[PDB]
Amino acid sequence: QVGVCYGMQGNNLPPVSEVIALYKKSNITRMRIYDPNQAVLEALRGSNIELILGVPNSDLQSLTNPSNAKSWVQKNVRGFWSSVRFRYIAVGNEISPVNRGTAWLAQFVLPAMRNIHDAIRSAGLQDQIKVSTAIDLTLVGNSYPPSAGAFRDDVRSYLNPIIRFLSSIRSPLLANIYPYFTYAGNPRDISLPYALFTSPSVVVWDGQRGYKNLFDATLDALYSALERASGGSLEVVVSESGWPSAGAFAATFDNGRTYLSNLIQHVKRGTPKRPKRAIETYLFAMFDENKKQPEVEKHFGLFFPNKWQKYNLNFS
Ligand SMILES: *[C@@H]1O[C@H](CO)[C@@H](O)[C@H](O[C@@H]2O[C@@H](C)[C@@H](O)[C@@H](O)[C@@H]2O)[C@H]1NC(C)=O
Repeated sequence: QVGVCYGMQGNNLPPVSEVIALYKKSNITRMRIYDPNQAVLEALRGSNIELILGVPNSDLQSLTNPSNAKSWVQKNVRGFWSSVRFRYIAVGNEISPVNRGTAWLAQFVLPAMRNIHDAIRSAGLQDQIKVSTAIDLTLVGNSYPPSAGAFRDDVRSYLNPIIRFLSSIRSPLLANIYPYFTYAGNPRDISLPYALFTSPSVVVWDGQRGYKNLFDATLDALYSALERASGGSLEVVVSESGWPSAGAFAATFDNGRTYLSNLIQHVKRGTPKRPKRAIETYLFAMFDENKKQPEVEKHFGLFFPNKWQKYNLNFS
């Protein structure tokens, strides 16, 4: 089953308690949060909703201290494990050692991951709670054709031991993946149906592999890059994917409804490189978030604030 990201950065959202109810009501069995919000954590008790618990980028430095990590795991994980189904801990989100926004944080990521995993393991929860980190694909330097997928050379020192770490504890890699932003940036070379899963014929030939949609192309490029960096047995969890209903080029209700309905159907199976297994996917995001910048970042909601679905999606 597909999951949905619960961002809370709006001034008009239902109270936490109602959002959980609305998850249960809609039969959404997986949730991703971006910080260990106590109210949300308390509201998920007995919910049977599988959780991605996020470590905020702002707390990464602090958690490179083992004792600090131990207490974080105690307060935000062990304090709720009776009643909250932790599935992954996302230590950091979209960190890159070469992007201006997060470069000064790259140092902190693996140590935080190690301390958190150690604490989790000390509590004996390591076969239940998988420690990982959530990337964006700015780290992928080349992705066309997908078989040529490779990480940017200037991030290998960062990525290599993290890949290695994930292998030793059998964690997946978490990836935020948005065919929308790719398309919006280059509508000249990328066709809308390709981005929307509506292409009847193959669009890209990669030897014996036919790519019908941008998502498959993009994911498989990631897999190829992992393979070149000795992470060829890692599973990828798609930890965000969404299409905005307004606010910018190609951000439309119709595009939105198509992408998300087709995505939900697509991920029951895999990609041309890994065709069998379902792709675990977290849709971004539950509600529009009117406090975010820029404009387009206010329209990824699946639901209006009156709790009515934009698109009438079946999550079962
Ligand atoms: C919520 O989603 C899951 C899939 O992730 C469905 O299996 C649920 O259906 C219920 O559980 C299955 C095992 C079967 O018993 C079916 O009869 C149930 O409806 C789904 N829940 C609902 C209420 O649709």
